[PDB]
Amino acid sequence: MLTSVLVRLVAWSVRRPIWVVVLSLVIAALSSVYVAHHFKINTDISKLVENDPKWAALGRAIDDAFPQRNQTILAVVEAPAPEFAGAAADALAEGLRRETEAGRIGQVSEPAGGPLFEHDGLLFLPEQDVATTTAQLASARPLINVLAKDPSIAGLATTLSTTLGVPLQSGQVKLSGMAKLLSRSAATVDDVLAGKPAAFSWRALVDADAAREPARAFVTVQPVVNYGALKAGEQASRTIRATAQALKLDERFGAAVRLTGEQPLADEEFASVQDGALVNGIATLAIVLVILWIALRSKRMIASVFVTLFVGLVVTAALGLMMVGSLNMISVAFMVLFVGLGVDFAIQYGVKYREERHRDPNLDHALVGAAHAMGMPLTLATAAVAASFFSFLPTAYRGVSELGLIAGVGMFVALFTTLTLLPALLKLLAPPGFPRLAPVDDYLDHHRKPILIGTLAVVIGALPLLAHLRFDFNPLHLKDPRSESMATLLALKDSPEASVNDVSLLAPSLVAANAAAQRLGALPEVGRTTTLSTFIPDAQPQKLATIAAAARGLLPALTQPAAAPVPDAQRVAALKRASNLLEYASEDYPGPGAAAAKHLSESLAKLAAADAATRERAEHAFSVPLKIALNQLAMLLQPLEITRENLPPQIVRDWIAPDGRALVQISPKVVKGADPGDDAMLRRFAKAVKAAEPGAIGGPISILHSADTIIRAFLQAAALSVVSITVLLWITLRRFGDVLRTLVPLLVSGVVTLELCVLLGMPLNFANIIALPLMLGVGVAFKVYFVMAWRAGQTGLLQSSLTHAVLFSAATTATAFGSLWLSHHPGTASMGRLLALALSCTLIGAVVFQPVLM
Repeated sequence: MLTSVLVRLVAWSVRRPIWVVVLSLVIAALSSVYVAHHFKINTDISKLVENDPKWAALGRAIDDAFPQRNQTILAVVEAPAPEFAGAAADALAEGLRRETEAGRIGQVSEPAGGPLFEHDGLLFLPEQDVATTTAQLASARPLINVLAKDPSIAGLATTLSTTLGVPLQSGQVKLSGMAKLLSRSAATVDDVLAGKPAAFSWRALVDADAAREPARAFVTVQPVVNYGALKAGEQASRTIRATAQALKLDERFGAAVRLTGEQPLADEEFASVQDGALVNGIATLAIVLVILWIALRSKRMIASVFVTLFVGLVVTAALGLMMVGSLNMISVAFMVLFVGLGVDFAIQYGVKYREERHRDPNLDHALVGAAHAMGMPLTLATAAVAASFFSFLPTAYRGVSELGLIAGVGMFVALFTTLTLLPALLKLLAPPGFPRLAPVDDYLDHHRKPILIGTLAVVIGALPLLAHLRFDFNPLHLKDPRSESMATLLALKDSPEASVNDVSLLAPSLVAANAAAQRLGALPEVGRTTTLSTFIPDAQPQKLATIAAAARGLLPALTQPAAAPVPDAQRVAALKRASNLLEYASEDYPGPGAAAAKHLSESLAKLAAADAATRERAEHAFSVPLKIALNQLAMLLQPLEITRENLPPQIVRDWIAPDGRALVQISPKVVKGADPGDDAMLRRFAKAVKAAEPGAIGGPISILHSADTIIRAFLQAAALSVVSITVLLWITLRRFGDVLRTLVPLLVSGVVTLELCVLLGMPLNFANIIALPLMLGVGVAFKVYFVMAWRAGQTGLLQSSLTHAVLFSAATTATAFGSLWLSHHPGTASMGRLLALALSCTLIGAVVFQPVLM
């Protein structure tokens, strides 16, 4: 039988000398050589969830048709003013173009609008709005003339004083008509006095009020073609920041460049998972050391068990890397999982050898007897754990599949080690408790029996409170929101320029693509759909005629150059006269916004006191954006017509490049008050679009098929785990009464675990779904330990009981789960906390249900 075969194998290994130990040393050495030969850490996010051939048959079309989009990098510049943002964007674009021309990194693409888009930045609005804006600008011809001709801060103050003296007090213009401008200028001037980097905006006044304080301009670029052995993107991701810092945008424009995309997400994830490894390692080493010292007090044993743990670790790592050369950021937890789980066999053997020492005076006979004694329990625990881990193998989830393979092979290797190597190293180095717990020892075990009528009675009505659980169908949440790489994405949620929530759809032609865009816009929950045709303005002649009629009246008042700055003392006198006028106004002209007039008076009375260089700073912050905005309005006011034969090659290369006809990027409908911070409407949008047109796969919003796949895989894996564990128990406990005993409490404890997870409100996710079968196997192992431990009597678990070994194993597993909890990574922090809660509930569920285990 299994017991006889195993004791014969261990006794035949004993009949082999230290030869076994030196052979284990050589095998561990070559296994470590193989490990260091191929570590190969991978962090792919689309591999750990397999997809059916149908969705892959469209992902491959996405890849083959449009290569410059699946791996692109998006750069974001942030300036306190839109003009500075646009200037920084254009400078970064020309710099990256000069960088690419030499053949170092890929070509750049400017999404906010290319040369024709910037020259024609007025044809993309309805005729009414552009007509009103042009008429408004034409009405303001004298003011824009007297403003642009003297853009100096001194000249600006002078023209403000001259337009504040006679016009206001005349009776044609009220203070409140410009009080908004006055208050904004007062705030900017006060900021300049504070020395902080300030910037005034002239585009937020007359053109449009849709100018927010996080003024962002976006530029994208696809990474290097990877000529040789370059990392394919890291060089460019560094050169972007290098050229940005070299171009000196912090002072010339006062901005900040950011970078984001799947590649920097991967890099920051690599960094986050690697930095929280040394602390986790020292923590698990410390906890296993202290639990081994409290389990056994001897240097002749603890060292040997440490050697067994280390050799088990290295051999399981070698075999795992031999199976698959990747850890996928999820299977990397085996490094701590082995240390936290496989030490149970060693602790069990050590406690039983201590009991044998108390019993058997000899050491060889005591060791072989302790080996033959834990023959069936140890192997059954190993089988249960390995089955619970291998149940996830026939699923679509790849990450958990690899994790289960690694953990099962590691459990087999740990059994082999504890059986063969540990007794040899014991022979070669042949070597009460807690006298305090009496009060609870009296009356906390003798009330374990009515717990059956208390907890079961309070748990029945807890079934309706189980369905209040959500499921995170988007992996982006558990991606360390503290890093900038996705903090930029989180802040980008308001800007609709770069649509991170878009979907895609190909077509057999451009007209078919337009028809699909129309029939998908007919759905009341889509919003807007874009294609190559949407970059073609509708009515060219009328718009061009209106803008030409505005230009023929506005142009001659913009190109005229200014004069030179007068000396400084005259500027002080000008600001003094401006202060006097503004003070007289705010003192004898009270009304709605006279407080703004007093604020400007105070700002202009504190500005011109004794400082010199800060006034040049104020000039840099006032006149430069003014000239930028004026040049922009001048360029944008004499546009051309946009035709497909005149469209830039970059746009047509990004929308319909190949004979693989155009794609139609589709965004989700957004309404005021329903910001994209709501996953329910995104899921409904995805389902609606998928029902309308099936080929609309690829969008980060239509990733619900991944969640469906992983939930089906987890369901089938849990079913297979339960079936395998019960068939093992029944092939070992033939009369089904014992398997009912060993099982029913474990299912009850799993129900309790799910109920606690729903009460706390934490949802299950991609890497937080393995707790149920793992803890089921662990509890089954504990119950099959107990079915042999208390055979002599049902004594409480106090004062170094016969189950103190199992208690120490539980404590070690719990502390290892708590160490895996603190990992500075949500994808593992959630896993750790759920593992800890599951252990905490299933332990008492398998212990206090003693009438249903023996």
